[PDB]
Amino acid sequence: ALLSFERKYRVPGGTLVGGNLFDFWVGPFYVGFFGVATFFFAALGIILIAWSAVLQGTWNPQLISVYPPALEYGLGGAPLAKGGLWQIITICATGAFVSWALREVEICRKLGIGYHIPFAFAFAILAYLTLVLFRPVMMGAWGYAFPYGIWTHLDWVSNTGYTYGNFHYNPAHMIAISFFFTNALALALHGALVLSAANPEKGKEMRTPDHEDTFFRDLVGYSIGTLGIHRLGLLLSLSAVFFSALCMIITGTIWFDQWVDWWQWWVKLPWWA
Amino acid sequence: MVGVTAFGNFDLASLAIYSFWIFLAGLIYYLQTENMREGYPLENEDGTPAANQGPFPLPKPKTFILPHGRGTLTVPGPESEDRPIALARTAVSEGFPHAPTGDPMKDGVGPASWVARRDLPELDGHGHNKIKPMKAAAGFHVSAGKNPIGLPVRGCDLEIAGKVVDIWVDIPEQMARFLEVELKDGSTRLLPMQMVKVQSNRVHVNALSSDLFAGIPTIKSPTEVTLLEEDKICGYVAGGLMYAAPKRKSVVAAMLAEYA
Amino acid sequence: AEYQNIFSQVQVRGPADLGMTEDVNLANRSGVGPFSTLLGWFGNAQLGPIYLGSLGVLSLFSGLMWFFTIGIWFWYQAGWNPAVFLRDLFFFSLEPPAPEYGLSFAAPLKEGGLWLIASFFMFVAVWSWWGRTYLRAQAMGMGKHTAWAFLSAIWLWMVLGFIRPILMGSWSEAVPYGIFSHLDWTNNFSLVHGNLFYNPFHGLSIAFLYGSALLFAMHGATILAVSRFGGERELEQIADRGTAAERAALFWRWTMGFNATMEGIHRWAIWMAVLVTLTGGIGILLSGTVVDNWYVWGQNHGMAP
Ligand code: BCL
Ligand code: BCL
Ligand code: BCL
Ligand code: BCL
Ligand SMILES: CC[C@@H]1c2cc3[nH]c4c(c3C)C(=O)[C@H](C(=O)OC)c4c3nc(cc4[nH]c(cc(n2)[C@@H]1C)c(C(C)=O)c4C)[C@@H](C)[C@@H]3CCC(=O)OC/C=C(\C)CCC[C@H](C)CCC[C@H](C)CCCC(C)C
Ligand SMILES: CC[C@H]1c2cc3[nH]c4c(c3C)C(=O)[C@H](C(=O)OC)c4c3nc(cc4[nH]c(cc(n2)[C@@H]1C)c(C(C)=O)c4C)[C@@H](C)[C@@H]3CCC(=O)OC/C=C(\C)CCC[C@@H](C)CCC[C@H](C)CCCC(C)C
Ligand SMILES: COC(C)(C)C/C=C/C(C)=C/C=C/C(C)=C/C=C/C(C)=C/C=C\C=C(C)\C=C\C=C(/C)CC/C=C(\C)CCC=C(C)C
Ligand SMILES: [Mn+2]
Repeated sequence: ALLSFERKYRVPGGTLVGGNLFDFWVGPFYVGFFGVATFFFAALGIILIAWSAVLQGTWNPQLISVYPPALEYGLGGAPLAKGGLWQIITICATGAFVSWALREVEICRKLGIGYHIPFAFAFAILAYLTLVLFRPVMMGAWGYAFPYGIWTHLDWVSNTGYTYGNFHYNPAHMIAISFFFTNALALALHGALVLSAANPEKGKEMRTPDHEDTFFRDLVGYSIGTLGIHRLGLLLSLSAVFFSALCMIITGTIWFDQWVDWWQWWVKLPWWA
Repeated sequence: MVGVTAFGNFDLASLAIYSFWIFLAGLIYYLQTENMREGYPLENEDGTPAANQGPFPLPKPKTFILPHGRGTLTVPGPESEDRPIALARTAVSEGFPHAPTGDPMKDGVGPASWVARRDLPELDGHGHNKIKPMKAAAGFHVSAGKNPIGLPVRGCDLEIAGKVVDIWVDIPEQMARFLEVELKDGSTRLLPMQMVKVQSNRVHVNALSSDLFAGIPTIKSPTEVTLLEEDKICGYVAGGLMYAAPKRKSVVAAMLAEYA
Repeated sequence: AEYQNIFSQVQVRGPADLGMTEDVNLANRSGVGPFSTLLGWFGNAQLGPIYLGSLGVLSLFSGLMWFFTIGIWFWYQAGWNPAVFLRDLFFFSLEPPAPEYGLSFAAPLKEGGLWLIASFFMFVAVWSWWGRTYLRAQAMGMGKHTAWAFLSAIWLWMVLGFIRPILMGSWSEAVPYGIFSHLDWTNNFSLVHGNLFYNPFHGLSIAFLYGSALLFAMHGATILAVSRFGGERELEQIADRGTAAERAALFWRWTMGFNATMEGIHRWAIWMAVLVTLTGGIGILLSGTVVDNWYVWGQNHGMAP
């Protein structure tokens, strides 16, 4: 905002194509080329969504959504109501995203820091895209994707989940869930680990690095220092997100019929009946 | 039954959720207040009073007592930066970028800035010093692997500012936080480990240029490196990236910054 | 390369000195474990000061026993021939009392039983491991937090296999041991309690679960980028903030228009990471007991398609 210190560091720079023009803090925010190219690319999605809604029913948050063209409706961006609104919500949306992503590189850059967050963000896009424009394009029917709707996108998850039996048994899910879980463990622990230090029992001293590094050693029989855990930070959660996407892009195609039957192979190998 | 209920379909389960959002909504409020301990107090200046504003959901303090003979600190930012900055207006609507009043790096403004910080070496568990020169400590030893000690550090242009002398390590956390550059004039200057690449053939500093090197603010003291100096070296080293390559802007791409 | 701070550039190692003597009865910390080049490439090569003490031993005893039992209870009927144990390791649960005696420890060998004995020890193990965390926190300072944060976890654990079954007046509802099978109990738990995605609590829990991967991917990300001059060292900065903090602060104040700093970043984080279990546990205590066929409840309130 005006964030006291801010004063100094508020100088020109960065900008992939917004040269010198189009880089002025609209209040607390930073309007850069992609900054606008998000807003436009975005808003034209909200309008398109907002209106598209005014032709199907109730002006309600929790009751619309967006279904793609039918199944064997071929592929080819069909009608503007029986699934084309989706393709124009998507190209619009996917774009809006990619923009905000790189926008960060801009702002990040003009402050001396390192192009590192958008990288970690490009994985979220890598995720979305898998179950919207990757898995579908594979088997042609642009329906295999998902409808943007709150209480109705949970339903896809289930209607496709059980299409394969008890998805649990499905691989990726398993190891991918492990990292999602283990993410919390990390932070939870790191979440206390410094507040514990920063704030020790009454009128005592602000327990410093060494203590962090001891406590854990003094409990788990290990501590990875101070840069160490902030490394896992991406890796753990982010690899979860990577691995998660494997969970789907594969199912369609590499293996069709019901799970619970893959893990049946180990159960049979020669020596073992 | 299908969810036992009290007064008008408001079940015991229903009671639970209204209550949850009744106090969590409050949690955000608390940690957000607690979150603005610094900065947020004074973004307004008395050249003229308040009719404009200065946000204030701001909290009631406590004090971080610093272990090392440090003292007591009250973090609610009574901030008065008493240093100078080389900057001035480029239009009257505050969001617009406002230029450096003659080159940054020499006086630090823009992406390459440092900041005042109790001019004394960093806290160790023990009263001892933290960051201490490899050439001065109980057995620390990079074994058979590329310790950059006998190879020339080199920036953008040429390798004619590169007598590497000794690594400069953090004693508790065993990490090499600094490479020492005996600049062509017997001037030892240090560089922030992350911002330099150590190829087993040379040390590449894609960060700065052959020149601009003999400027990293001297650690005016041999062993003890420290904040006013530590935030300063990294600061002026960062001055490469944006303000180094003459080319004041450019679309980018993967491999070493445009190369040559 | 290393211009992006992922794996460490150079390998400095030194005299592994024991560490902290603060109140902690030094008499139990061990000597020195092996150094490790591999783990070293990530963040810290040492084995370190494993402090085998009083109530500690007690835990691992019960835990290794909770384990041994399930092992023996695997084995005991498991067509012994240790040529299959490996094969059918997965499909191999030993479910709690099948028939309903009610919470009656007088449930035998076959017809349940297992659980009572095993479950008894796991009940201690963790609680005694909750033990450590406090005394070991008291031994220098370390507020309490790392212990208080675990309470949240131990809570759903108890709700999922202790409290709730005690409210239905039956352990069968006990999320028993084995691999493949706990994975399966979890499925029809919702498919008898009305498609769970409809429950307000399992829903907020997933939102918060997902929220944590987000916050750590952010904290972590924000740090190695800012790790050019001190971000990496968090506390000293909560006492004397250089540009690691300041610069890391602006980044968000710009992108999204509001940010945290140091103590705040982890005062946010702990909460968002703990709530995952807390909140998630509350809903699992309401299902069954105070609400059959979830969907209905929702249907009275609004939970539409
Ligand atoms: C949360 C909702 C359900 C549930 C749903 C699921 C689903 C769905 C899945 C699991 C999976 C797992 N669950 Mg579960 N699980 C539940 C409750 C539990 C409870 C308990 C209540 O006490 C336990 C102990 C487990 C334990 C486990 C693990 C066995 C396994 C990976 C967890 C993990 O890495 O932890 C976090 C990590 C750590 C503590 C670090 C160490 C990891 C340890 C704990 C386990 C490693 C196991 C394996 C990867 C390696 C064995 C190596 C040997 C050499 C063979 N679940 C509840 C009732 N669980 C997943 C799996 O793949 O299992 C096959 C899976 O797909
Ligand atoms: C494979 C996983 C599935 C999935 C499975 C589930 C399951 C399961 C659940 C949700 C739930 C939610 N999902 Mg989902 N969801 C998926 C993909 C998405 C996408 C997307 C961009 O791809 C979005 C925007 C959402 C959004 C949402 C939320 C609105 C809701 C709680 C979010 C949360 O996780 O907390 C984390 C959130 C944050 C830290 C910030 C908030 C996120 C943003 C701001 C939401 C914007 C809403 C919308 C875009 C506004 C448009 C206009 C209005 C309709 C008028 N989901 C994919 C396809 N989702 C939960 C739910 O419905 O219960 C309440 C739930 O139980
Ligand atoms: C399969 C049928 C259902 C379903 C049924 C359930 C059920 C049933 C439950 C969940 C629960 C959860 N579900 Mg679900 N869930 C479904 C679909 C989903 C989806 C999805 C994307 O589709 C998501 C993201 C989730 C997400 C979640 C989590 C938010 C949540 C808590 C898990 C956790 O973090 O760890 C869980 C935490 C623990 C197990 C903590 C205990 C740890 C202990 C103390 C460790 C002791 C170690 C021991 C002594 C020694 C062994 C280890 C040694 C190292 C060897 N569910 C489907 C529809 N879900 C749980 C809940 O109620 O939350 C709302 C739950 O019980
Ligand atoms: C319910 C029936 C089946 C099942 C079927 C499936 C299916 C089918 C899938 C999953 C998938 C997933 N399951 Mg499952 N799953 C089951 C049970 C489980 C359980 C459990 C404990 O019971 C767990 C923990 C999980 C967990 C998971 C996750 C690991 C994974 C989604 C991760 C992700 O980030 O997506 C990545 C995507 C995102 C995080 C969305 C990001 C969107 C973009 C990039 C950003 C949006 C910004 C927004 C618009 C901004 C608006 C803000 C406002 C302007 C302010 N499942 C069983 C019971 N599961 C998914 C998967 O494979 O991975 C995706 C999936 O497709
Ligand atoms: C706040 C978020 C939630 C949370 C929090 C949490 N967990 C925690 C903590 C916290 C705050 C701790 O402080 C505590 C801890 O100290 O670890 C960090 C812990 C902990 N969380 C654990 C697990 C855990 N937490 C999970 C989840 C979560 N934990 C949530 C996300 C999960 C999931 C959901 O998958 C798991 C699996 C424990 C590892 C640890 C406490 C365990 C304990 O009490 O240990 C006692 C002893 C034993 C279990 C016996 C060990 C068995 C042996 C290793 C087997 C070897 C057998 C062999 C036969 C012997 C030799 C012969 C050989 C031939 C094999
Ligand atoms: C490694 C992947 C993990 C991750 C990381 C991550 N996420 C990130 C970042 C990072 C590092 C950011 O920098 C970025 C951010 O700025 O927020 C922190 C972000 C972000 N993660 C977000 C959400 C999010 N991330 C999730 C997950 C993950 N993010 C993974 C765990 C999840 C879930 C729950 O798993 C969610 C809900 C956003 C808050 C934000 C990036 C998106 C963004 O802010 O764009 C701005 C957009 C607009 C102002 C409007 C543009 C679009 C609209 C006009 C609508 C167009 C149509 C619409 C998209 C249709 C879909 C509707 C849905 C209901 C289906
Ligand atoms: C010895 O064996 C060898 C080594 C040879 C071979 C290998 C054996 C192996 C690998 C065994 C493996 C066992 C495994 C993998 C077990 C896995 C168990 C899992 C995944 C369990 C999952 C969930 C468990 C839950 C939720 C358990 C909950 C338990 C409770 C809540 C306890 C409730 C409290 C009770 C009974 C007591 C209450 C109070 C009093 C005073 C009695
Ligand atoms: Mn941290």
